[PDB]
Amino acid sequence: AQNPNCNIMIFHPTKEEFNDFDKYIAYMESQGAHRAGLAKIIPPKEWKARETYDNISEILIATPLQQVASGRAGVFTQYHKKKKAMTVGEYRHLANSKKYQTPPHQNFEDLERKYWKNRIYNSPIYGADISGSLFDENTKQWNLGHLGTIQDLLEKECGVVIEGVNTPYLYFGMWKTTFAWHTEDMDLYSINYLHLGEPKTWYVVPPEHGQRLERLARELFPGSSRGCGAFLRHKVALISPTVLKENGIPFNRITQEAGEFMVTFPYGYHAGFNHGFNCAEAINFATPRWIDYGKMASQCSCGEARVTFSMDAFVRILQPERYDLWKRGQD
Ligand SMILES: O=C(O)CNC(=O)C(=O)O
Ligand SMILES: [Mg+2]
Ligand code: NI
Ligand SMILES: [Zn+2]
Repeated sequence: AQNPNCNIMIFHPTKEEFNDFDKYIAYMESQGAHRAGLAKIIPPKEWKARETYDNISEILIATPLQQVASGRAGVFTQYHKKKKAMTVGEYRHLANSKKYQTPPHQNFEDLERKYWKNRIYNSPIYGADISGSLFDENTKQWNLGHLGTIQDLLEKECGVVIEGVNTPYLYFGMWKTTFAWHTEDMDLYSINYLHLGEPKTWYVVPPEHGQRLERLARELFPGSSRGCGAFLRHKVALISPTVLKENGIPFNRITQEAGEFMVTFPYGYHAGFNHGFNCAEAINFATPRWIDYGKMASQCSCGEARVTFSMDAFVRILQPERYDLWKRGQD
């Protein structure tokens, strides 16, 4: 068995190897990458996502989200308070202000210590989930707006034609902006490209150990657990590495820098934070190996998780028993 310790693997494809996206994902899995739940891909040195970022300041962040924490430093939830619209140029200037900027630090480790000590005492503003792309249309390799769609994968593997579309999303971050512990919708893959700015630190639990994280989360968030049988779908709960280690939960960590891709694999729980002003682009995707994970994915039916149009068909075809109840939550 390849990668039996479930370590995060780092790949350096050549420009030739960067042509065929599906084939490269399958290669990484042949080497055991998926067992970690997360992999890093460093693009060949010849590749670029676009020529420059000099002209992005006029993108609108229609609903910036203030991430307000409750709890203790290592075990907390966050709620998202909606703020007034602002441009990316306005948001960048806010990120760089004395109130929001990255503090002085020695290295990524010192920054990580400061994040876990102090996150709860501040409310950073995150421009998340903005439909759009920063890849140039002429970028032919690993262009996250030109991937094969999940609907087409389901049709190729299973023969059924379904409605829905699959487009990328932009994320504008600042110091302390946080992504809570989650797997993807329908336990899909994700791919995330850090276009510019400061790093993003990731934490991940191997897919084979995901249920250990869920059991800890039920213990740590006991009212949320009674409210919903899949409350991590709400994407609000944080648990620190120190708390995971105290409770014996297997995990790994890695920091993504600008110019690098990360892939999350089906049922790979992940969480993390941004170091400073940055912009990432991410999209969900599927492979043949995903189908069985999609059939078994948990679902929020309490109504809180409220998701995309295209998830309807996935539930309807892969999980017809749950359909009915899941759609009562969505309506
Ligand atoms: O970058 C972020 O805030 C969150 N991204 C992801 O969870 C992802 O790419 O799967
Ligand atoms: Mg612009
Ligand atoms: Ni994710
Ligand atoms: Zn729920």
